[PDB]
Amino acid sequence: YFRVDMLLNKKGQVILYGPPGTGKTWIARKYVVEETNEKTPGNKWEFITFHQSYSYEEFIEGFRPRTDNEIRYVVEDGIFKKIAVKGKDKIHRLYILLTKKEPLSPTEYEEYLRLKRYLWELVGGLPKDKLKNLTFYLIIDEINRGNISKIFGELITLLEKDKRLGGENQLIVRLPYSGEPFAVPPNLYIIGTMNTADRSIALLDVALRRRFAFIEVEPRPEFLEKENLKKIREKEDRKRLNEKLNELFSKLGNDNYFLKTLLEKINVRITVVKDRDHRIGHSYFLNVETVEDLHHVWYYEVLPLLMEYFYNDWETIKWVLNEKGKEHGNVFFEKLRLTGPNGEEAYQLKVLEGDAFIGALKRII
Amino acid sequence: FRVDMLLNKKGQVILYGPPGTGKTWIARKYVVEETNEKTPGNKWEFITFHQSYSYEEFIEGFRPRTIRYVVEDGIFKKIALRALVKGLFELKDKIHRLYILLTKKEPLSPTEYEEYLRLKRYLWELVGGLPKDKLKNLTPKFYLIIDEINRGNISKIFGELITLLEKDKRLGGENQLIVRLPYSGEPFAVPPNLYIIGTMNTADRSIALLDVALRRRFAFIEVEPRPEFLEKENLKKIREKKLKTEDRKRLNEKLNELFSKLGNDNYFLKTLLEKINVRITVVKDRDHRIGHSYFLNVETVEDLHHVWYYEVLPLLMEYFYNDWETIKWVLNEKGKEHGNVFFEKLRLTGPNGEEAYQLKVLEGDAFIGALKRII
Amino acid sequence: VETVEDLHHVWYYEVLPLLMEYFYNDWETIKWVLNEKGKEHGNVFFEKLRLTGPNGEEAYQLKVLEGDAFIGALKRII
Amino acid sequence: DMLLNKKGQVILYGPPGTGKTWIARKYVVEETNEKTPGNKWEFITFHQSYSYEEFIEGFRPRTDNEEKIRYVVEDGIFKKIALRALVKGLFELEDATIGKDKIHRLYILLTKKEPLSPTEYEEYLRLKRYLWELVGGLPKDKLKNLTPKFYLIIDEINRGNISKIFGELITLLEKDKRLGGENQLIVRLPYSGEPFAVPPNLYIIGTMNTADRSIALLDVALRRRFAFIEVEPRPEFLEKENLKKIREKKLKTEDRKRLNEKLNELFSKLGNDNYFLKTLLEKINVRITVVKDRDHRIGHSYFLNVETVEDLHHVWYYEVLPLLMEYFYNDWETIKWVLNEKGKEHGNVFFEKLRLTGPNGEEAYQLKVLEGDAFIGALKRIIS
Amino acid sequence: DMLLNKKGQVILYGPPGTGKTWIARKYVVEETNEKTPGNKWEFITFHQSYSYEEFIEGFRPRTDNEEKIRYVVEDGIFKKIALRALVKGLFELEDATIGKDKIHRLYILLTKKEPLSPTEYEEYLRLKRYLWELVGGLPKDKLKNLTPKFYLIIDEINRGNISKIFGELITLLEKDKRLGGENQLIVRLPYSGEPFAVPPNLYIIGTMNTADRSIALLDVALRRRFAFIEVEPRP
Amino acid sequence: EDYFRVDMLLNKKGQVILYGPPGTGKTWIARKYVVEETNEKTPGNKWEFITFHQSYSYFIEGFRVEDGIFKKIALRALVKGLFEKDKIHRLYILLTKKEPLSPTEYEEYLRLKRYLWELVGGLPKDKLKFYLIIDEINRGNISKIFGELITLLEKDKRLGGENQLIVRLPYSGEPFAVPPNLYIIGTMNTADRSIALLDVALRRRFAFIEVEPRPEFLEKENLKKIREKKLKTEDRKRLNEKLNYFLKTLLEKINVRITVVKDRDHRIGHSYFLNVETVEDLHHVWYYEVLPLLMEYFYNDWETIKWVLNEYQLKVLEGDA
Ligand SMILES: Nc1nc2c(ncn2[C@@H]2O[C@H](COP(=O)(O)OP(=O)(O)OP(O)(O)=S)[C@@H](O)[C@H]2O)c(=O)[nH]1
Ligand SMILES: Nc1nc2c(ncn2[C@@H]2O[C@H](COP(=O)(O)OP(=O)(O)OP(O)(O)=S)[C@@H](O)[C@H]2O)c(=O)[nH]1
Ligand SMILES: Nc1nc2c(ncn2[C@@H]2O[C@H](COP(=O)(O)OP(=O)(O)OP(O)(O)=S)[C@@H](O)[C@H]2O)c(=O)[nH]1
Ligand SMILES: [Mg+2]
Ligand SMILES: [Mg+2]
Ligand SMILES: [Mg+2]
Repeated sequence: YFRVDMLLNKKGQVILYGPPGTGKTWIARKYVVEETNEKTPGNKWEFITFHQSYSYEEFIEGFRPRTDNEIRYVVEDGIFKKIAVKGKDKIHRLYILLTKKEPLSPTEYEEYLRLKRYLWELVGGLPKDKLKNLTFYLIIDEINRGNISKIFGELITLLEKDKRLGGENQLIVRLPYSGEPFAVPPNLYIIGTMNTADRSIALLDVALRRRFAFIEVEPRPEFLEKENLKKIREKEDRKRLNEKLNELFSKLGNDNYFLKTLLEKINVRITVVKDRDHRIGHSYFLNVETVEDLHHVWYYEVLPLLMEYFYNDWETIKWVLNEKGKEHGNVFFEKLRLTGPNGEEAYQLKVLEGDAFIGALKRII
Repeated sequence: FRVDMLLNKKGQVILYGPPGTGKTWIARKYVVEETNEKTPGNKWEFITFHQSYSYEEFIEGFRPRTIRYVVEDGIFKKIALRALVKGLFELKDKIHRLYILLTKKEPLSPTEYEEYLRLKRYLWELVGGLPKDKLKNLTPKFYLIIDEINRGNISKIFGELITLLEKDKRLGGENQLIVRLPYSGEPFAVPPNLYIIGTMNTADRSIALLDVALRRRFAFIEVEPRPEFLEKENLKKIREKKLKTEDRKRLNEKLNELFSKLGNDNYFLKTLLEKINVRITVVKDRDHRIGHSYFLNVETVEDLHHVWYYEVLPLLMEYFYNDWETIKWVLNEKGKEHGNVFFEKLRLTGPNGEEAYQLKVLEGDAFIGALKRII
Repeated sequence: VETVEDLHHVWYYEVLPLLMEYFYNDWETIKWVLNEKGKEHGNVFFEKLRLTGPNGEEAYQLKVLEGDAFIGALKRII
Repeated sequence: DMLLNKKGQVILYGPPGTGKTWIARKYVVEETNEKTPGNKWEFITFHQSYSYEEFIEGFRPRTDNEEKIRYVVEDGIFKKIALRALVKGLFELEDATIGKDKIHRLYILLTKKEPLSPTEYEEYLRLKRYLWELVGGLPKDKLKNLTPKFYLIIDEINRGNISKIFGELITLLEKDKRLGGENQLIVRLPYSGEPFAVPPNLYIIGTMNTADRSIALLDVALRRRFAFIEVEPRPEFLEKENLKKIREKKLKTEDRKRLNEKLNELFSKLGNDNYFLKTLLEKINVRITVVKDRDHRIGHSYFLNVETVEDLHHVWYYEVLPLLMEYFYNDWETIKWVLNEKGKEHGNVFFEKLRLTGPNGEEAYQLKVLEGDAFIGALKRIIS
Repeated sequence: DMLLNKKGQVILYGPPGTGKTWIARKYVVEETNEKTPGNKWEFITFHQSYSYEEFIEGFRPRTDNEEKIRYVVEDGIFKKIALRALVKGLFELEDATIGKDKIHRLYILLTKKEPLSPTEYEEYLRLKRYLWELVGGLPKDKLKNLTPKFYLIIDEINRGNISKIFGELITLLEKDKRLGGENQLIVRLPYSGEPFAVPPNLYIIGTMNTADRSIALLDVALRRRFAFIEVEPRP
Repeated sequence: EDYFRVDMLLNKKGQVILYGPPGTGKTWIARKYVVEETNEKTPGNKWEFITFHQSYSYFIEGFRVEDGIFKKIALRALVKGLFEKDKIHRLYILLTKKEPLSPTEYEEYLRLKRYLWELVGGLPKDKLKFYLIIDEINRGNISKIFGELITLLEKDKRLGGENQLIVRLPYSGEPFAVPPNLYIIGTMNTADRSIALLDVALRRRFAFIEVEPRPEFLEKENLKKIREKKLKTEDRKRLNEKLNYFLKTLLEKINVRITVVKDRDHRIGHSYFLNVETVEDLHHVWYYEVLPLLMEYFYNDWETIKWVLNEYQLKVLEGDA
């Protein structure tokens, strides 16, 4: 927890990077209750997932008139930047910001906007050190999936700790679309989740890495030791899963470290034949109760992902599975009975049930 | 059974494989009994992806009013809100007015535009306080079938569904999340009520599903070509169907006379498709095999001639375009030319040394003898 | 087509620009289609240029025909 | 002309110096009796920026004082041309006088309206008129083939994408697919939705370079619609009897005599050989044909403007010799051979060996200028 | 100079550092009596992103009552200069074309500054639409002897795709198929179909650099039109 | 060093090339030239670190903050010298606004180009500081960034010579003026041969005085003559606690190999030798920038690959014996 709680005020923000299967979305949804204690993410902690069709919606933008003929700048993320000083106007400002209904009361916008025009001089007439300290968190899931030079024009420079509210070298810039000039608070911190298996640098922006930190949180098989596994899933049915996972490993040969060493020996074979970002994460094995569901997640989730990885490359898939050239017997893929004119050799997918499926998983270790 | 377990455990199922296998058929067959309805519109919606879908027509986009523009909900947002408001019945006045606005297939009034826009303020305020042990069990079930899912830009279409479609991140899960949509500022989540089914073709690598993250959300079940169904006993059962009219029994002697002009080998079309598909797996990928649907409604020996010469031989001539030594190896006639063969070598020889064949329309008992020899 | 001029107009304006676009600057291949590969300086469609390239190149030229010399080039194809 | 009446359309192709565009324009002015574009005479030049929307039908944002004048499909140049012939040929039919003032007087004044006027009541009138034209556009197939002719010139057809700029026309421009043909076809258009067909009234003449193999007619099914008349470079034109014949017919201001004097001495200066220019071009052409493509041959248009010897010296050193250096860049020998000075490295040589060599051992040559009767001399050597 | 009166277009080839761009405008100023690139002596520098739409005609957004949805066809640099030369030349003419009310409106119009009025553009169209049928009915006798000569400089012509930037100018730039040649041609513009040709009093002077051979001019056909003069770096 | 030869040949060529390989003390001696005399320590104007990001619709184009963040220094390099008359002092009121401009008075903001059309032609040409350097120039395509830049910047084709040259741009014109005081060099280098001298015709605008990394920067009286610039908080003589031809037999023992068959302008920097102070940091000179940094560069070539040490499992030994 030491690298989790206060490795955030050093820089502006930080992105969680890793292959799929690593719960970066889950580990960003854990600090929302360990630091903000907001089980409902409506106030003081927001959650948006970026995608390739999001623009003029992380700032202020001219939207339609509130049920008229024909027209006002609607804000959608400055509402989380005007949300970070009371700890009557500002004291009630937060509800105007958290306006669940149409917040456009015939005059509610109006009260809100003027209150904004003062801020810029209420802080503009205020010194530095009183808000250098402050007693929020916005999560952008799949941050690489949106155009960072379109959702932010020239505004990701303003999230650094020096260019925020309470710094010596800190400024405010007039917002386009008739927005009072804006700046970012220092207590506003961004936790992002990124996928690196698609590309090692997916969002290839120079100003992204110079204002965000990166962490390569690895697939941890240590989370598959049966003892380790029960510590996740028990937090009337805390005991019904106990004999379920006990007889799971008992059919598996009473081995607690089975699914741990199955994953890491496969992932180290993928790391040789493919990139290191192509490792299989650990979430594919958390919802495993019986060997039937292990057989299901093997045959219907990770094997066609592996066949996608190596396509028509029977040798590579066989080697990663450790068939290692076995052409018959308990083999996931079995060589066909024909050989082509120029040396072509082919294999077919075989279904393995019973004890022949577990022992075929033993030869991959 | 493979489909109902995985659609309950993972929340999303993609059926993959070569064409001709029942991926689209088993999608309809699964939902016409779990809904007990043969027409979509209620508890059931069937769409089909292509490259002209968008996020704006799948979740929400700005559409003009016949008033400048308004945000209308896409097909997934209509059925996810329908699945949630149906599940909030048996778990009550205003949400009954909300369900009748979503099911209102006629267009909606401008007075009822902001009436519908006001009722989902109440619903998303409601589910933010209801505990995670009530929304997990909803007594109806909703199904959306996305046929040909790899023919559209899925990550652009599935805007916020990358985070939402996970089982524990649905409504009533251990990690239940509610995301604010960037259009209209409205909060949204997907219930555990709605189960999505996808169908895809593995033949086209151009449309291949290479997104690992999207792959984790769904469970992939492959419907393989099964030549076993082409056996006389099984093809008689596969043709014994909803057509239970006088032509039940009269179709079987047409099947009996057809195999009687094939040597009464009841495993002939099974061995024909099996020996062919294992040869396509060698010289090309496994995902270019012939599907069993090409040989289902064949009843006469002329009907097989229509299948063989007009569907699969022009398709095999496109796999191996101007590659005669490969296409005659699938038909086990590499060294055989100038005989009872599908392609006969032109007598002339190329100036620089080239040599090539011409397809011959083998008809009559000749046709069967060029098919047996493939076994 | 019904005249000998009409078949001369199909050959010299439609199919010979087609074959010279098929095998562009490939003279020994296109003369094999008319089986006149070793046959130069006659009633041929492509006559051999007397000039020869410095590093060994050889070129041809399209010859126009009319009358009884035309059909002998056609029976040469048969 | 014979191919134009039988195939319906002819693409003229060859090296650039041959007279392809000129023959096209001369033929059109003579047949139409119209020496100006418009009134049944159309000239266009295809380019990559050309589009199906521009040629046949596309949505055009036409802005007018009144709002919403835009957001209206605009028929393209070809469609306008097909219409303006169709219904002008519908202005005279034997005893099938259906309407006879609609097809003769509704939208000939609208389609050939030189003021591009979006008269919003009359624009709708255009549309109503077209639909009737189409139903009565099938009065009877037999009398369909009898109208007055119209013509369009597409220059540099290779430069544009014919497969895209021309769309449904690939099916239609075939002659029997036109109106009154043995297999008549009427097509449905995507944007406006109005039906469309080409008549035998409209003829299309195309111009094409084949020295550029990038813009080449690789569309083999598209070649079946057209007819290809290869105009080789006729060096026979550089002869004095023709050089005068093709250079004075239009102008009769007594400038013919001056040209006669100008070239009479010219030939006299050139060994009194009236074939000297012809030989230069022909020898050069055969030589170019061997070492490179035959379509990179020099055409006669470079040498038709020669009236004095000093005019021809500007043609060699500013048009012909810089063209040959682009054929063979740092390929000195091939240029040297085409001038029949293959190994010569001396005076009376266009390219001269540079003495130094690369550490890698490479060698180079230098172009040298030549002038006077002395320069006239090197030309004959290429012959030898 | 003599090559401009015969070929029409000259291209001053040479490597970088040669006096190619400088004498391109040194010869231009002394043959138009205009020190500044005003009516004549216009200057254009190509680049790799230069387009056909900027050169002849294209769709551009314009503000009519500050509404940006109005997209109207904008005439390019060449269209404007070619039109200006022709209109000034038509200033001297017989009775059919003697009346200069319309001619002066059009010429001043091209001569005008950047602003194009919502109410100015339509008058330009009326005059231009007239202008085609007037010169279409005018004989080819007076049209070859246009007195005021216009000139255009194209710098760095190797940078752009000249075969794409030149459109219909593959045809119209030859001297015998300008307005008043033996084979006079007039073409229809692509956007909305307006008639257009080049009068003989407009002359183009290019400037090429042979270092970038790969995207240097490769269209052999385009070469016949223009004349070529090598410029070696004479010290 | 080089601080006494450069200040005498500025009005001849305008821009001079003093080339060097990447990594060495080059990106500070560039910052040396702008801070020492004028001491302009403010951004936005005349003191901006500048390396382009190779993204260009690209003499000036690439529209939308309109065209470029620093696309108007060529006028301003003489405009402050051409201000000695509301016309004379209106340029500076808008350009000292670091804010986006309002649409309330847009027509008044772009109406000022009207008077100076023929005044700058009537301006005396000998009436004549600001520095904008291009970095990351040859990393991307230099032919894309070089439009009409090569002919305009030479010796006599400025305005201070006899050869007269104006500029031309579309979209409402706006021709500007050119001084010889302008400082736009651009880093000329060959760290990648794919783009290096792609425009081989570069003759009459530059020269080549090679700036090798100075080998005399390793002596005990010459190591940290340069290395004290950064110190501010009492660090001038903390390094007098551990000093009690030292390490010169490290550089020319390696950087004479860089020239023979090795590529010359892939040299290693001495900016990493900035603050060698303690006794623990004596591992980074033989095991970090000597042996592994020169190992995996030849094509499995032992001579290039095995030449790591001048002063399988990787062997371990510490440098005291
Ligand atoms: N308790 C716990 N559950 C985990 C952990 N990692 C994965 N999980 C399980 O799987 C999920 C992990 O988050 P996950 O969905 O894998 O991250 P993600 O960022 O969405 O993954 P992706 O979107 O980048 S493919 C959780 O919902 C939980 O069910 C972990 O470290 N702890
Ligand atoms: N009864 C029965 N019919 C089947 C079965 N598999 C396929 N069919 C029949 O095959 C035909 C086509 O099957 P279908 O599911 O539509 O292929 P597909 O999924 O579209 O394949 P594609 O999408 O890759 S082109 C239909 O007539 C269908 O009923 C099966 O298992 N049982
Ligand atoms: N009078 C006359 N002139 C001819 C003849 N052949 C060519 N010319 C002249 O040659 C020149 C070019 O001919 P033209 O037909 O315009 O070439 P083109 O097809 O346009 O050439 P391209 O470069 O675009 S591929 C013109 O001056 C033309 O008049 C001919 O037979 N008679
Ligand atoms: Mg995630
Ligand atoms: Mg299907
Ligand atoms: Mg032409």
